[PDB]
Parts: sequence; structure tokens; C-alpha cells
Amino acid sequence: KRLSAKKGLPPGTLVYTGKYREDFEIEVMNYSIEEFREFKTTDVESVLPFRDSSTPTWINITGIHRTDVVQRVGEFFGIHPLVLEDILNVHQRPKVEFFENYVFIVLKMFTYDKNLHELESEQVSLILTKNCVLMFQEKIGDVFDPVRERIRYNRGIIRKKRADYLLYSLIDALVDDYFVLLEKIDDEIDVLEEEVLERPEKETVQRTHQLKRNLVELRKTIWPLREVLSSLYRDVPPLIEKETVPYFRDVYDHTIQIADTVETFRDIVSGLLDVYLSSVSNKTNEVMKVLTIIATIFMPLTFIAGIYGMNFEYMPELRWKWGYPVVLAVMGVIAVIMVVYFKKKKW
Amino acid sequence: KRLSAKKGLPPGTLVYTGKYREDFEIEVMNYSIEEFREFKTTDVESVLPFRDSSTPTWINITGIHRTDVVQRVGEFFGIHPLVLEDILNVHQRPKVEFFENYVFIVLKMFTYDKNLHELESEQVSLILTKNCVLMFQEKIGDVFDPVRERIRYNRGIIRKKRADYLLYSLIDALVDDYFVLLEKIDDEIDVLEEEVLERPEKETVQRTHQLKRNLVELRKTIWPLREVLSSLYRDVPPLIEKETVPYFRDVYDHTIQIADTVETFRDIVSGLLDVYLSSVSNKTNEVMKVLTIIATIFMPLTFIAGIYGMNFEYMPELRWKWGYPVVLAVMGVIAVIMVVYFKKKKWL
Amino acid sequence: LPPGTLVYTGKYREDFEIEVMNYSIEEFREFKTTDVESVLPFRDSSTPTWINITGIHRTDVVQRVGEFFGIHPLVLEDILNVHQRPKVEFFENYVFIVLKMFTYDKNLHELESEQVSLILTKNCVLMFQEKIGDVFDPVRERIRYNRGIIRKKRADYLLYSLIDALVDDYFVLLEKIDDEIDVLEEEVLERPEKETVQRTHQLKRNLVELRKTIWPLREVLSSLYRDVPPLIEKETVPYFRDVYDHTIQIADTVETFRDIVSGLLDVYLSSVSNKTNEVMKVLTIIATIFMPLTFIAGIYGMNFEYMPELRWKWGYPVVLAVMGVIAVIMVVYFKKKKWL
Amino acid sequence: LSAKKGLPPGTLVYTGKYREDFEIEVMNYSIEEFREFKTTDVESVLPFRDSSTPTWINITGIHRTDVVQRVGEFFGIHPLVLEDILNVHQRPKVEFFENYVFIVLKMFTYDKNLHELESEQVSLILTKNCVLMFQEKIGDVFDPVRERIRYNRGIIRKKRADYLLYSLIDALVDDYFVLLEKIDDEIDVLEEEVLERPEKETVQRTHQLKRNLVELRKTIWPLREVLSSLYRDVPPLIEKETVPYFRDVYDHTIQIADTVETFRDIVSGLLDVYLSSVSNKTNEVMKVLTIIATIFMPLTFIAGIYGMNFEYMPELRWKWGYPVVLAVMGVIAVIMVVYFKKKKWL
Amino acid sequence: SAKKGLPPGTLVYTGKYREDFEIEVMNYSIEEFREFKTTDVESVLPFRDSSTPTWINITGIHRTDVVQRVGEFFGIHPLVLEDILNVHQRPKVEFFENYVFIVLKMFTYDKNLHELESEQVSLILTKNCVLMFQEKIGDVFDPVRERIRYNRGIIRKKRADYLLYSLIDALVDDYFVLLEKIDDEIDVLEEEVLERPEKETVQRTHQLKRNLVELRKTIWPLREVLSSLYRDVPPLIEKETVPYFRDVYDHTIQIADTVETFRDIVSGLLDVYLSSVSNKTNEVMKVLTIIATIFMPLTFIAGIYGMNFEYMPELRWKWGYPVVLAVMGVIAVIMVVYFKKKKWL
Ligand SMILES: [Mg+2]
Ligand SMILES: [Mg+2]
Ligand SMILES: [Mg+2]
Ligand SMILES: [Mg+2]
Ligand SMILES: [Mg+2]
Ligand SMILES: [Mg+2]
Repeated sequence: KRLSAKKGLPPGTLVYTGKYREDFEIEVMNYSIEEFREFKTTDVESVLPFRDSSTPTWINITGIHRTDVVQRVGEFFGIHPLVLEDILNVHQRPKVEFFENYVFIVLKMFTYDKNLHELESEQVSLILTKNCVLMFQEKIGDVFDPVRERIRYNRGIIRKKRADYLLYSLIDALVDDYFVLLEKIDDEIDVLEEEVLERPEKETVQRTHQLKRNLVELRKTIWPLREVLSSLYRDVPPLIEKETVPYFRDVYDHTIQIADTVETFRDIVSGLLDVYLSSVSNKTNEVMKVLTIIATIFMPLTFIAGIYGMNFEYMPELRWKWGYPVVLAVMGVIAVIMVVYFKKKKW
Repeated sequence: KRLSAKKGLPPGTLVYTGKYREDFEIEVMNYSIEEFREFKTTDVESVLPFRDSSTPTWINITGIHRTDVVQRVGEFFGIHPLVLEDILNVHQRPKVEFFENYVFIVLKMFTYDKNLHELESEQVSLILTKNCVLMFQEKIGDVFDPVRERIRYNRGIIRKKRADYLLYSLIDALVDDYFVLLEKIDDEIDVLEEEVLERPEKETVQRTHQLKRNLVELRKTIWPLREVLSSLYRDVPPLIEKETVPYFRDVYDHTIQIADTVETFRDIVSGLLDVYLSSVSNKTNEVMKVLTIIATIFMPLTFIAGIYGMNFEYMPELRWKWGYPVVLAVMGVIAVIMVVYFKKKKWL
Repeated sequence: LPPGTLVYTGKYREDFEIEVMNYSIEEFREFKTTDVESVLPFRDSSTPTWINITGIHRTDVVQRVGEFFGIHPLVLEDILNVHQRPKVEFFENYVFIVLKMFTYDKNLHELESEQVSLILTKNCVLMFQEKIGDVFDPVRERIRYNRGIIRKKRADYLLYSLIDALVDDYFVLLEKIDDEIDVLEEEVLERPEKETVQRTHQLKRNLVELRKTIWPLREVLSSLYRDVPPLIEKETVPYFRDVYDHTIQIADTVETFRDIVSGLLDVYLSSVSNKTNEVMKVLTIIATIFMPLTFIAGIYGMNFEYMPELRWKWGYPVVLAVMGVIAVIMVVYFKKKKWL
Repeated sequence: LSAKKGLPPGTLVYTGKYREDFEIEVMNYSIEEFREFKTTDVESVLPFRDSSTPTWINITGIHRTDVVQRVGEFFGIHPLVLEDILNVHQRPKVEFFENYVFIVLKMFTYDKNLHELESEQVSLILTKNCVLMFQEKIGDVFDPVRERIRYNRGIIRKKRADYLLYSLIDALVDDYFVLLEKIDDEIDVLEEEVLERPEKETVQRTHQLKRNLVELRKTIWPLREVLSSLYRDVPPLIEKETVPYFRDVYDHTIQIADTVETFRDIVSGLLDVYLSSVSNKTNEVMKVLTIIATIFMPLTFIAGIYGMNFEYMPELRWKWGYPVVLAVMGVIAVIMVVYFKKKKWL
Repeated sequence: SAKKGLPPGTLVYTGKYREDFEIEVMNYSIEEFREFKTTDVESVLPFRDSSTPTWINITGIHRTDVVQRVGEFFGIHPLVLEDILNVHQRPKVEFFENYVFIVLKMFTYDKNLHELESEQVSLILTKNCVLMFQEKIGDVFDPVRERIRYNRGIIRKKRADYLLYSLIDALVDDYFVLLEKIDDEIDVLEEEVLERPEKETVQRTHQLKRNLVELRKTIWPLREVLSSLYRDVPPLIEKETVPYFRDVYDHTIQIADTVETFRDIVSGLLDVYLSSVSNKTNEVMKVLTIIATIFMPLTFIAGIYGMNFEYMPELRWKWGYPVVLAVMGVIAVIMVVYFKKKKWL
């Protein structure tokens, strides 16, 4: 559930909010211009000595559900208790804030499942401190595999650079996965559009509503993305070096594009709703045309079949040619008049 | 009633605007690192000597309809009459004012009844004087109760800091109450969207309008809340210690999140109204399809029934070789043609 | 169209009076006199004095007053330019303010705006009004009976009191607008009719005009509070803040009302559409349980030479044994989707 | 209208539809002097470039491009700027050079016939102490500025050509305000029409203005840019003391944008109110249909059933069958119209 | 897209235009010009070291061999070649110390079938040559070719950076043409929705919404690219050419605002459609209600005067048959007068 409430606990408390409390691993990669070393341990105690390592280090504490390790890394790295609560509070808007000793950033990673329409969000909270980058996640597996491979095989300029470029690389991988997610959302948009244009029913409206809810969730998560990246570029904290400052513009620009795309998607969804409305109105019109064309034809027609079919005794219209087929010509000509009327009106 | 009737009065006058005039209680907790003292009383002159106590003190004055007590406190602790009238002006938007002696902050704490759809509010006014926090409410029933627990249980870090951290703790309790209220409203929105898409009714639009109006009122109350926390965060007077500023930043971020949630809720309900319109249009269209089918299959056949049967003489009928059943057969054939045409059109 | 001409733009030219009350701690002296000469000495009164020039249709009185008190001719033109927005200007010796008094009338959903001009002189306050009828009665009542602290404090507090009375009247107008909005909500939910939609649009226009008038008002009070010219004493800056705060509240309220009205019309649409749905069901459940039965009644009405009408149970009732039953069947159909 | 192809940027071809008129006028004003000229030749206006005092030189009827070319090469103006001057269907924009500032804006003419709007390019070039202004047709909205120069009102004479450009832009903004007043009159008329007498063609009008409003945005929103650059950049050609005046004009442009946006919102509301009124009116028509069908269809039911051929009718000649039929008619009809009164349909 | 999981160094032609291949070279100096078309790379290579400006247009990049050859000879990075061959991407601008890499998309829009088709054109500005790559045969750079051939304008006097400017100017001019075409389409759909609302109107307005989405998605990167071009002032671009790039940037801003206004207009088109269809449903309602009012009571009257039981005012009660016809006519006249008062048809 949304479960926005922690129910008034003291701010210094560290309590986990998410339901992802199965797997806990720590993956550490210390990479220098010439030396790379990686190790995966569940004991944070062997990871904590790398706080003061001169070479850049990427530490990954998967499964923040174990609050003991988060409290311990906060105790060493000088992380504020509020920042640690923000680590654990996975229902926290993405935000960036700069301290005298570290830069603390909160992002969301979105995943989309095919054959269904549901966004699943995983909070990734990362702190750049003393040429090291701590990452805090709640599920094994993430979107930073390209960064891992690049660090492993000396690809790109990441190896020649410090922890600021590691910050940039991680945020860049996350924004790239947002582009992948928006591609999936665009595919869903196209499917729903062809569905509404080709066959509208009573379930396409709930499909459109679910897609619109997904889009508003995306907006609520992505505008804080823009704020975060703008703050990362606009004004340079001492932790971030100028050499890597232009690189942030890249991801910042990317975020802007994402917003635009998401905004556009929103518009499309509204139009989809609109077109459905149009459909039913037009569909309504068609139906009534039939209900009119029959009526205007047969409601008067039966009239004659009534007005010349009463129980009147010795009525004058009796005799004539014969009495029965003389009126049928009138019936046919008035029906043809109605048919021509609705043909020239194109109904 | 929710009507602004402080007009026709001098600005220094103090008149209570709201409706809760039932209970009047004074709760005092003077807490320190070592020991704390609690004091429930109904005489203000007992709580006056707490102004100059060095240890931080918290004075909850509920039921501010007792204007005499508020005037006495304003005279003693040294609060301007405008601030007192704003305390007693229930329809005062949340705000913050940094005076030289104190800081005065008006917030609104809400109550949502799930069974009904009306959302109620009351005003909480906090005055911080570098040694004490005077907070005024309208009635008993609070959200600050967990805060009291900390004071009574030495829990957390509240008992180690000054009165500015107490202001923090109360404001954070209010923001947590707001988060609870948004959870309740989100549940209401889920129920409303389920009813809109599933079973449109006449009362559905009324409930949707009530929810939209409640969300608009909530937004009107929350944007001043964000402004207040921005004021408490970005630039601080000497009243708030530098140690308390990051905590106020936390509360500012919380209020930002709440405002974003309210905006998303407003967009969702605005979409929901049009979704309901489309659904009722579609149901109306299906009813019209039923009507059109029945009309096309029974009115022309009524015209055949009218052709046969008048007052007349000498049409091709001569018992027409028992032609009545074949007349019915032709009638049924026409009906079958109509129904298969509509099945091809997929109207059935 | 001279750049500095003094022409009464407004249309209220039916009444004229002058009300001067020189008030202080010791004593208040109040009078009303059509002659403008009696106004002139109070220019140089040390104690605060309030001069209300009701009716600006006579440009002679407005001119004479401005020329003797030192008001620039262009400021006098702005006074006589009724069709104007709320404004604030600061000079060396006087502060010029233009605000609007709003009147809301029932049974005719319109706003009547009367431009009021306030000039602060550090020794007196000059008020120019379009016509008899002002929202400042609490202020003059306060001055008369020594209520509040208005008598003790100087003309700055007098200007604050007048602007506060204006803002309180704006609150009254907003309360009336809220009552109208509640009535419109009830009407659109229950009795849409036709005049409701035009009243909704008229109230939308009223709120547009109110916002267009109030946002300059909040700018004026922001100017009066954020920067304090030597005319306004420092001791009176907090009081202006209150008015400013009130104005902010007012603006918020207007926006809220706007939002509500923005929904109302849409809600109306939904409501009336739902009404149509019922009119569908009533027409359908009555055009499908009778017309097939009208057909059944017409089947055996075919007067033929041969007919199987000769059958068991004599004539008539034998049809109904199915006929009415068919109607019952129809009900079941509706009962399986709640079309009733 | 944007087809300008097969032409290098240096080509100077006029785009608009006005070619009848051509005049050139000069106002050479100082803090004591004033000179007014009005001719149709470039030789008279040419030597005014080197005048120390501010010189406002206006060219109406820019269709004859050779005068624009002559003032282009004589004043050291890029041929691109000359083409932009002749390019009528070009958005308003301000460009700063090391010598001159070229700002292009639009003047709007609105008259009540057909509820249509027209635009005219006006292009200013501030060069040292000269203002080259170009416009397509005779007549403009700088008559207040002309009177201010002629009769030495205000502080325009005391200042440089920077304040002259300020006054020109402020006059354009004031004309935009008059435009917005006329537009508001038009939406008031349309509101009265839709609220009082909705018609089939009203939608056209209800959308016509809407389209026009969007068009105004396509011109008004660029102005928000061009005045912003007139104070944010504040290049040395524009004096430092002139910036607050451009701040005031920028605020006026923001005000224009707010007014045009709320006008568009009112027009959208007019579309919504028309749709609501049409829905209510068709609802009323179906109400008439529903009462007639409901109260006359069971009447046809009883008429068919008691007037239907049977071998042995139980009624036959039982009693006064015709009064009985009329009585049951009346009973059910009054019952069902009371039902309709309860539903308030009739 | 077509490529998935490939390492970021592979040269694949993602596009679907493989019909035609040709290479045209136009080498122009302020003195003379020389143009020739072929399908070989050997006669294209020598122009790299020629000081005089040259324009080498590779029409048809389905041949990865030729693109690789010219890229590796002209000092173009394999990544840039991959970007050239990668069709489905945003317009890009990249600055290298010896060449400037630009990716733009030129559109073609046909009135008969309302579907705009994109073609990625890629420009590489070296110190003395402009290397252009196109997807298929056909472009809008014909005016630039004419200027080169007939010395029109100042293109021949200037350097190759002015040629890059001229090509981008031609592309934005084609954008203006296509904006005009869609403006005409929007006007046609405005009329059709306003007075002749049908299903095809809704299908076409959704198609226009999608097409305008694609247009803005491709034009905002165009604005960013030209902004970079005239503000970054790279050493490849001369300072004398920057005003031309600024002019093209103004053109692109105008295109962007026009596209946004078109989007707003088309968005309002759907509301206008709902209003018009509601009006049409209202007038059909009117027709049905008029017919019902003027015939259903008359059928009832005929039924109740056609009852088969005996007791009835029959046998010409003062000519009863014209009496009932007169009563029916009076009822019909009352109904039609009431509806004329109601202003119905
Ligand atoms: Mg907390
Ligand atoms: Mg937090
Ligand atoms: Mg008979
Ligand atoms: Mg007051
Ligand atoms: Mg019969
Ligand atoms: Mg050109």
C-alpha cells in the first residue's frame, strides 16, 4: 500500500518502510587508474575500512531492511540520523542535499511488467562522501550493470576519474533506465491508441485510467528528478569537482527531455479519453439515426394503417378503386419521400 | 459557521471565531535533561511563572474561547495584540512571523471522517520565546500526544535540546497528521474511482464534487504550510538554533511531498469526473441500443399488422389459402433480417 | 485627451458631501459641510484629521482640495479616473492609494465597484469617494466613541484603519460569493434547469473581475509593508502586515472559488447527462414492455376471412395468458441489469 | 506564407501585402531644438546618421526595398537584418550587435467586422544616436510619441535615443492594451450571444476567437522574451539608467500575457457552456418525447387489446364500454402525469 | 529498434530505405565549380586535402561499406559512423577538434495519406569539406545546389562552414513548407469538424495529434542543435558565419512556437467536435420528437375510434368521420404551433 505514515516516531529512529526484506548483500568495487578490486560480502565490518581509501570506491548495501548496517555506516561516515531515516524511508521523494562532508541524493528506479500495467518503484539512496560513493537499495539487481562492466573492463573515462564521475555514472545509468521505461510506456500508449481507434469498449476506459495513473505517478517522481539534477548542476558544492560539472548537464538535459516526453504522454492519454468520448457521442448519433429513420418512416405509416382501419360504419373512403391498394401507393410515395429526405440529409 | 465576522472591531480586540467552546484545559510540561514535571490545571495564573524557567517548557492551552486567558498570556509573555487576535481568528491562513522576542506560527490540523465526506479543521498557534513554547488549540483531541510520550519517557533526543526542538517536534507531529490525512483521502479516491468506472450512479457525481472541494480546501491550507516551513528553513532568527535547521529542512521536504501528493490527487479527480461522464454516456448509449433494436424489430412489424386489418373490400385475400400463418412467417422473416443485420453491426 | 486633464471618468454624479473629523486624544471635532473652505484649515492641523470628499463628480472641489493640500495635478487626475486599477505611489510629502469598494447584490449577480482614493499627508488623510455610501462606518464609529487605539495614534494608523475596513468589506464580499457558490453547487447537483448554467458563467466572470482587482491590491499592500516610507511610522508597520496578510488570504480564497467554479460547469454537464440516462430508462422500459405487447394486440386484429381465432377458452383471455406474461419477462430483463 | 525558398539570406524581398504607400519622416530633437521632416527620398534622411542628438527616422511603406537596402549599407547593417526587416511573417525578436540593436515587433489592427485581426511588422534599429524604424503601411500608434517630441512633454527630450526606443516599445505595449480591451469587448459579445441565443453557427464564433487568442499568444509570448533581453542583457548601447523603464514595460508585457491567457480560458469556458446548454436542451426535448410516449403508448395498448378481433368477447355489449375506456384512459393518464409532476418532468 | 545488445561500435543501417545509392560531389571555389555523380569512393577521397570548399553527398547509406570508407578516410570516428547509420535517434550536435557532427531529420508529408515520413540527414563539417549522408534519393538541398552552380548569393565566396549553414537553412525552409502543409490540413479539418462531423474526422484529428507530437519531438532537438551551433562558436565555424546560424535559430524558434500553437488548435478541435455532434444529436432528437408528437396521438385516436366493440358514437353523428378528422387536425395544429413557439423544426 501507499503507507505514507510512520506514525510519529522520533526523527533519529531508523525503521524500514518497504516490503522488500528478503535479500541483503554488500558489493564493493574499489577502482583506481591501474587497480580494480571487487568483493561481495554480507559483513559490513570488512567494508567499513574503505571509508578513508584514497582511491575511489563504490559500496552497495543491497537490502536496507537490515537497519543495523545502515546505522553502522552512518556512524562511521558521519551520516546524519535524518539522512539515515531518509535512507530507510523508501516512500521519500527524490531529493538532493549537500552537507559539509557529503552529498546525499535519493532517487527512484521504476520497473514495468509486460502482460500487466503496474509500475513498481525501488528507492535507491546514494551518498557521495570522501571520494567514496555509498549506495542503498532494497532489491538485488539494479540498473547500474553497465557502470559495473565499464569499471570492470577499463571502458570509458570513469577509471581515470574520481568519485564525482562515479556519482555521474550512477545517475546516468538510472536516467537511461528511465528512457527505457518511457519507451515501454510509449509502446503501451501505441497499443491503447490503436485499441481505442479500432475497437472501443467498456474496458478500454479502465485501461486508459490505469495508464493515466501510471503517468501521474511518473510525473510525481520525475519532477523531483529535474529539481535534483538542476541543484546538482546549478551551484557547485566543494565535494563535486568542476571537471565533472558539465557531465551533469547531460543527465540534467536528459531529465528535461524525460519530463517533456512524460508531459506529452499525459496529453496523449487525455486525447485518448477524449477520442473515446467522441466515439460514444458519434456512436450515439448513429444509433438515434436508425431510431429516427424507422420512426419517421413507420410511425406516420402505421398512422394511415390506423386512420384508414377504424371501425367506422359506411365510411366514405370505402369503395374507390378497391379500397385496399389505393392507399398503398400513398404509403409507398410517403415512405420514398422520407427515404429521399434522409438520403439528402445523409442519415 | 465558516464565516469571517471579525469586522467592525478594533484590531486590538480579541474575539473567538470558531465553534468549539466546550473544554478549557492547561497542560504544562517543563522538561530537562535530568527530570521533568507535568501540570494539568485550569487556572492560568499557575502557568504564568513558567515564562522564566530556564529548562524548556511546553504549555498547551486548549479551548481559546476563554479569551481572558489568552489576553493575560499576551500581556505577560509580551505578545502583540495583533498576534493574539490572529490566534483567536480561526479563519486565519497558516503563517509565520519572526518577532524579536518570539516566533509566532499558525498551522491547521485536520480531521477526516471516513463514514462521512466532510473534512474539518482546527487552528493550532505556536509561540516560541527561546525558553518556552505556548501552543493554543480550540478543543481537546490532538496529534501531539506521541510527542508528550517522548517527554514522559525520555525517548529520542527531544529532552536534550532546547524549546526550538520542541517547536520542531510539534510541527513534525502536525505534518505526520497531514500524511495520515492524505492516506485517508487516497483510500477515498481509490473507492471513488472504483465506483466511477464500475457502477456509475446519481450520488457518484455528488461525492466526486465533495472530494474535489475537500482537496481544493486542503491545497489552500497546505501551500501556506509549505511557505511557512520554507520560512522556518531558509532564513532563521536567533530563536532557532543552528542544530535545529536540518530538522526544519526535513519537515519542509515533508510538506513539499504532501503538496505534490495533493496536486496529484487533484489531477486524478479531475480526470475521474470526465471518466464518469464517458461511462454514463456509454451506459446511455447501450440503453439507446436496446431501444433502437426493439423499435426496429417491433414497429415495422406493427406496420405489417396495420396493413392487414382495416375496413375495406376485395383485396387479394380470399382466406388466401390460409395465408395468415404465411403472413406471420413473412413478419418473422423481416424480424430475422433486422436482427441478423444488427448482429452483423454488433449492436446485440 | 490632454495628458493631465481633470475629467470625471466615472458615472456616479448624483450626490456630493464632505465629512471632516479632526480627532485626537483630547477631543474629536466632526462635521459635514458642502463648502470646501471649511476643509482648508485642517490641512495644517497638527493632530490627525480625516477628510472624506464624498462625490468626485464636481472636479472643482477635488481640484481645490488637491491644490491647497499640495496634491499633484496628475494625482488629481488619477483620483478622477474612476476606471483604474488599485495603485500605490509614494511622494515626498504624501502617499497616494487607489482601492476599490465592492458591492454584491442578490437577485442580480453583478459586482458594483466604487473607486476610493486615499492620500496620506503625515498630518491628515484625504479620502475621495464616488458616491454616498462607504464601508468605513466602523472606523468613524471607533473615532467617535474613543474605541480601540485609533484616537491615540497618528494619521498612519488612520490610513491603516481605512484600508483594514476595505479589506474586511472584501471578506464580506467573499463570504457572499461563497454563499452563492454553495447555492450553485446545490442547484447543479439537484435542479440543473437552464438559468443555473448562465449563473455559473456569471459567477465565473465575477471571480475573474475580483481576481483582477485583488491582485493589484495585494501588490499595493506588499508595497506598503515591505518598504516603509517616512510618511508611515515604523510603529504602525506590523498593523499593515495584518492587512497584507488578510489580503493574501483573500487572494487565496478567490483562487479557491475560481477552482470550484471551474469544476461546477463540468459537474453540471455530468449531472444533466445522468438525468438523460434516467429519461432513457423510463423511455426504454416503457417502450419495450408495451410496443411488443401493442404488436401482440395487433396480431389478432387482422380481420381475415380465415383466422384460427376460433379456439379454446372462447376469445379474448387466451391471448393475455402469454401477453401480460411477456411484460413480466421484460421486467426480469431489466432486473438483471438494474435498468429500473 | 513562410515559403521564401530559392533565396540566399542576403536577398531583400518584401513579404507582406501592403505596397501602395511610401513616406519617410525625421524627428531630430535635442534638449532645446526640434526638427521635423517628411519626404519620400533617401538623400534627405541620409546625413542624419552623424547627428549627435537623438534622431527618430521612420520609413512607412517598406515594400520599395531599395530604401531599406540604402539605409542598410549606409548604416553598416547586416543584410540578414534587412531581410528580417522585410520578412513580415517573422516572430518578434531582439538582436544585439557591437554597433546596433535590432528589435522587430508587431502592431495589431482590430475592427469589429468579421471578428478578424490583422498584424503589421514594425522594426526598430537603435544605432548610436539614431532609431531606424520600418513599417509596412501608413499610420501607427506612436502618435503619442510624436506629440511628445513635438511639444516637449515628459522627459523624452532630455534623454538619449535609448529612451526613444523605450518610448516606442511602451507605445507598442499600450497599443496591445487597446487591442486587449477590444478583444474583451468581443468575448463579452460572444458570451451574451451564447448565453442568451445559442445557435448552430455559434460554435464557429466560439472557436473563432479561440483560434485568434492562440495567434495572439504566438505574438505576445515572444514579446515577453524581447523585453526581458532588453533589461537582462542590458548591452552598452542601452544605457544603464534606462533599465528600470524596460523593467516596467516587461511587467506590462507579463500583464498582457496574463490577460490574454485568461481570455483564452474564458473562451474555453464559453465552449463548455455551449456544450452544457446543448446537452440540457436535448434533455428537455427527450423529456417531451418521454412524457408523450409514456402517456400515449399504453393508451395504444388498451386501444389495440379491446379493439382486437375475438370470436367471443367477454365484453361484447356488457356495459357502456366507450365511457369505461375513456374513464380508464383518464385515470391512468392523470396518475402518470402526477408521477411526472413528482419527477418534475412536465 | 533493429539493434539490441550490440556493442557500441557496430555499424548497422537501422533504416529501411535501401532502394537507391549514389554519390554527388560539388567542389566550388569563388572562381569556378565542378560537380559529378558516381558510385565509387576512389574519386571521392582526393577532396579531403583540397583547400577549396567541397560538398560530398552520399545519397543512400544502406551501403555500410561506402560510409565506413569515407569515414575512415576523412578521420571520422567509428562511433560517429554508427550514429550516422543509426537512424532512430534525436537530432544531435557534437563538436570534435577537427569536424562538427550534426544529425537532423527532414520530413515528407503527403496530403492523400496523412502520415509524415522522416529521413535522417547527417552533416560532417571538416576544415574544408561538408560530408552529407542521406537515407534515400530525394532532398530539399536543391536550392543550395543551384546557388553553387549559378553563383547566386554569396555561397561561393565564403568557406565550407557557410555551406553547412546553407544546408541547415534549406532544411529549416523545408520545415516551413511542411508547417504550411499541416496548417492547410488543420484548416481543412477545422472546417470538416465544424460543419460535417463524422468518424473519419475523429480518426484524422487523432492522426494530426500524433503527427504534431512527432514534429515537436523532432523540432525541440533542432532548436537545441542550432542554439549550440551559434552560441558555442566552435573553431570550425568562423565568426563571420555565426549571425547566419543565429538567424536559423530564430527560424527554428518560430517553427517551434507554430507547432505548439497547432497542437493547441488541434486539442480544441476535439471539444468543438463534441459540441457539434451534441448539436447534431439534438436536431435528430428534434426530428424524432416532432414525428412522435404529431403521429403517436393520432395512432392512438385511430385505435380508440377503431375499437371492435359496439357502443360508440358511430353512423355519422353529424358526419362523425370528418368530425374525427377535424379533431385530429386541430390536435396536430396545436402541437405544431406549440413547437413553432418552442422554435423547433
Ligand atoms: Mg519523523
Ligand atoms: Mg525525512
Ligand atoms: Mg375493425
Ligand atoms: Mg481587524
Ligand atoms: Mg382492429
Ligand atoms: Mg532564408
